[PDB]
Amino acid sequence: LEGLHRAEQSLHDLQERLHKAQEEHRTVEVEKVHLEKKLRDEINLAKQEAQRLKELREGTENERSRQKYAEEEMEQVREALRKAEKELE
Amino acid sequence: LEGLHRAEQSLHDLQERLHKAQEEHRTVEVEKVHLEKKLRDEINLAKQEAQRLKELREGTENERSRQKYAEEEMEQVREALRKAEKELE
Repeated sequence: LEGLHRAEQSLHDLQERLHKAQEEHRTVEVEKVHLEKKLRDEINLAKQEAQRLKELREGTENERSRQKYAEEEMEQVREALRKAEKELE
Repeated sequence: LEGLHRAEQSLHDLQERLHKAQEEHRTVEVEKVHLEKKLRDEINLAKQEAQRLKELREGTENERSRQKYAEEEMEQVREALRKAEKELE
């Protein structure tokens, strides 16, 4: 009698705990799962975008420099072509 | 790069947690689920046994009182046959 009543309170107890944990692994443990994805996707998106930025900055740099060198040659062309024409008064 | 490395720990830390929960869920929540059931079983088994003990002690008690009223009646017979026979001596 006395022995029972007591243990019962520990059952209706235990039973609510297991039900809160069943409330958590479906409300709490889901905000954390949605979030983990958001975070992981944002991070990977950024890592990949910095690899773009970088690779792009590099590409136009090459192009600039190629164009510069072509221009320094067109300078030489200009001067020498003018010396030719001039010499033929 | 600075602000990334930072949140990367954040994503690693949140990832460890989310892995515990899916393990405690599947090994500790499930251990408390066994125990709730056995506690519930034992509690119920004891209630039915108490009722069954009550039902039987009661049965015994009329099977006993009915048969004590009989022994008294048979006693009266014993005495009435005694006097009848005695008076035809």
